Amino acid sequence: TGSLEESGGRLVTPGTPLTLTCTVSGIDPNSDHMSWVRQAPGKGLEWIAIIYASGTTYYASWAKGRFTISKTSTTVDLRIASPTTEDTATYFCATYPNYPTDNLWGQGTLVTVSGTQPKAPSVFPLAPCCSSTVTLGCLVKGYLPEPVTVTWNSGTLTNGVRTFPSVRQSSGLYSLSSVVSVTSSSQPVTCNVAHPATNTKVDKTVAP
Amino acid sequence: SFVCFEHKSFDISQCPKIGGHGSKKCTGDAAFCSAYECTAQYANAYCSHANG
Amino acid sequence: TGMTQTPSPVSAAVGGTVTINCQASQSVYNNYLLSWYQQKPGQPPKRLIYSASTLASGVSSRFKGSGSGTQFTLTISDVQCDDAATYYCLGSYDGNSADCLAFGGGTEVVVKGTPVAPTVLIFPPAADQVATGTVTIVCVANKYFPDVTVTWEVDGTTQTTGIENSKTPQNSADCTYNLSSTLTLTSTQYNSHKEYTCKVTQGTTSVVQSFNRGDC
Repeated sequence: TGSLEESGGRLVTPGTPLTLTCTVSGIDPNSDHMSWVRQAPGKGLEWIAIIYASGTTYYASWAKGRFTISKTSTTVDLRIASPTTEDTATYFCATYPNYPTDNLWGQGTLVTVSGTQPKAPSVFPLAPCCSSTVTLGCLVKGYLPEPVTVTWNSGTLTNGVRTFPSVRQSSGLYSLSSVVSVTSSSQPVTCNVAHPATNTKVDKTVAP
Repeated sequence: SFVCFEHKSFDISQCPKIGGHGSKKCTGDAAFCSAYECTAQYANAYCSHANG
Repeated sequence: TGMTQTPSPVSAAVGGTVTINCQASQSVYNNYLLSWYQQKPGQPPKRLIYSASTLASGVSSRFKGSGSGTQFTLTISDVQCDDAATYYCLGSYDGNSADCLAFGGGTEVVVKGTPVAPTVLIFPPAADQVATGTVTIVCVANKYFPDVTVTWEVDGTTQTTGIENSKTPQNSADCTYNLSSTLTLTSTQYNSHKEYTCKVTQGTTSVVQSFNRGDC
């Protein structure tokens, strides 16, 4: 019955103040102690701050003075006063970890702090050089910020799909590939690449 | 001190103090809530001021 | 002030038992206010244990927590492919004197299932790539365990630059990896050489895919 949902993550330039919001559902206004936690790409979980039911707040020693935690009857907010590139991370909200009730976490909201301007990806087909079964794909290159979404045939094609984690280039842009294994009776497969940050959608059809 | 009623003597140190830590959800009367967090939803225990 | 976990990776054979250690420089508040978490890629962490040893609802009895004060252990028995993940302890301390809550640095579990040699595919760049100035060749290694190393060769010369690798997380049924290795060159660089080769080695044994530029 209870759940949490973070919002407000986006790409900003360093020093741009940013407020993130945790919307609480199915949980009473003053019956839990809510924390914000972050995780930079490839790094561990870092606790940032807590707001108790009483309204009492604490911050990690590194976080004090840079972050403000607050609450309403239905939300918990985190203000990041002066972000740096080191603040790039997924930000999660979570209930109090020592209570015997279910410890709820949201899916997280992704904050990106960078000088580099947002860029839509270029999408290129992957086909073997020109069989009963074949592997085809899409190379999604040169985007910022994460994420992109990749589906095949509008989500109807899910068997034998493999999408690789993104890699950050030296440039500061991201690239990934998705591949799918299909049979000869398959009509050419279409990868649907979407980049919410630029409100961009690319459909690329791929054939042997 | 306090008298504690447990839903299934009770160890009140399991109730977080205000801005404190603990393993049980506790709620209570006005005196209890002056010193302890009061979290009524799914509470494990209710604690009230002991007269006498 | 310092929470140290077992260094990564911990390698556990299927059906085996693994221990992950968490050590705190100070005792946790009330000695047992320590919780454990599992995190799989792309997901928030899931609580396994609280009060040092109490199993959270929904969680398999294969997970057990023990310890008190400064020393805690998570044990995973009958280790399955699905246990491939990063595991974290979370300590509680007086917020006036220290961090209110503190995570250990995390410990990755790699599950050793049945060995399997990779198959390799190579994908020549789409024709529309070359006009952009940058060319990107993709090599893929499918459904393999244990780890592989990738080497790229152009006309027999081993490439030392412009190579990026990305590995999927261990499959939760069979423990296998998939890898994508990408070779990025300029169009003139790409148009200088004929043969593009990707060589995937697993221990002693090697699997190769090649294509000749502008040939099919």
